[PDB]
Amino acid sequence: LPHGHMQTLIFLDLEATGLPSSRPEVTELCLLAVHRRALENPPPVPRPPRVVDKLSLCVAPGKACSPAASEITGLSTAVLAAHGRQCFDDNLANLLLAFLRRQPQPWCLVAHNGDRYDFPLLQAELAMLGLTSALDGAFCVDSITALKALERASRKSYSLGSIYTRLYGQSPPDSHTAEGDVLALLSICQWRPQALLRWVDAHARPFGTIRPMYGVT
Amino acid sequence: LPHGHMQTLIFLDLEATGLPSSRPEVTELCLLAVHRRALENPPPVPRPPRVVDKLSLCVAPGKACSPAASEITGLSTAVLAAHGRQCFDDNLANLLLAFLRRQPQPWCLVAHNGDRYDFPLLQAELAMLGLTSALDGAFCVDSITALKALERASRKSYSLGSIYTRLYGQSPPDSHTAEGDVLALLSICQWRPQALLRWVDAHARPFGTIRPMYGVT
Repeated sequence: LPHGHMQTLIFLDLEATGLPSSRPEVTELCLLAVHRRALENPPPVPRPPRVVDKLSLCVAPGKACSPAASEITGLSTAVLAAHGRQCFDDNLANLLLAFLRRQPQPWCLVAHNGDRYDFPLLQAELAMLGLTSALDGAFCVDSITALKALERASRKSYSLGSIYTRLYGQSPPDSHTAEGDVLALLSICQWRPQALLRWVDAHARPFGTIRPMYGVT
Repeated sequence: LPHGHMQTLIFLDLEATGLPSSRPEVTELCLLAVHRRALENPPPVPRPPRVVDKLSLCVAPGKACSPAASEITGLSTAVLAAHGRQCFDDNLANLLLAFLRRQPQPWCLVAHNGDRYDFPLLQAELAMLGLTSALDGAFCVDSITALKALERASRKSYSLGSIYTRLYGQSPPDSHTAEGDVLALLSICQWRPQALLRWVDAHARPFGTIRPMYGVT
């Protein structure tokens, strides 16, 4: 194991104003911290663990949401401003780090398509604030890569809804809201928990090696 | 209005090791921040607003949970320790304040039986850390007093489950978990949202006037 056994899996999802090439900005985020103990034990959807830490926040972006983004997430810059949401700032970064500091280390962020979207976007927002190494103590894995390895070890789509529906026979409840996507990802990761933990431990990647989607590197 | 219109209602619930006379310690907490805009519009349960901030955390108490507490909340000091939960510390207090700083002011904490339990207990945990004025910028109301005034304005129990069942014809889903109790309280406060906001604005009480359940005053 490159960095030992991960103690806490922090399932993560970011919603934003658009796609990577549009220089997107976070509109919503959810972090759900689950200790390794909770993952050490047609079918029914597994129940979430009793002991979990959860953080869900809406963020006012510095730009307009694309029509597709508002259609998908139900959020817009006007709606976020009507609720007095604040931009991505130092206080938000301090909040995220304080949330992670509640969790036993090593931390491992888990996000669906995180290597291409969630992780670079989070690094980009931190880079704009000059907090380039704020979350360097954490590790991260992409659950798309994880679930591909698990299912193939025993063509399919490996989107969040495709895997969820393929395993449990129904679509996840609250699709394309940060918390709903995190809870659906947790349910899928509870399918084969021990096999997931083995894969996460072997593929845990330092968050500092994640290049930001934009901004200084 | 004593302190103007409240901008953000932060629904709050604390779970602990026991009753006030036992010097209880927090085992779980949930904060759900809802801007006033979201409350400005047999019956079905109202849907929660799209734009909400949520924080749910489990806390390792410095003592054992009473059998009744573990029976009710599903938590115990051993279970919390098995998941590596940390005690109520400076980092947790910084986290709570950073969460509130995401919300437009004035802040108004809302808790069922908060005047007798949730508010004094939170003040007690902060007082043990010497952070006696950490949340002094916030206001607070007890939703038991609020819902009594609303229903009487048009003998009943005014417990969370009694009001919820009386209004919506069923019991709340996740009873006696911090997040479940907060979501049930939100649904009840959405019954007559405009009347609730009028009552909250007139009865908003500075959190600094809340005496701690124990510790230095």
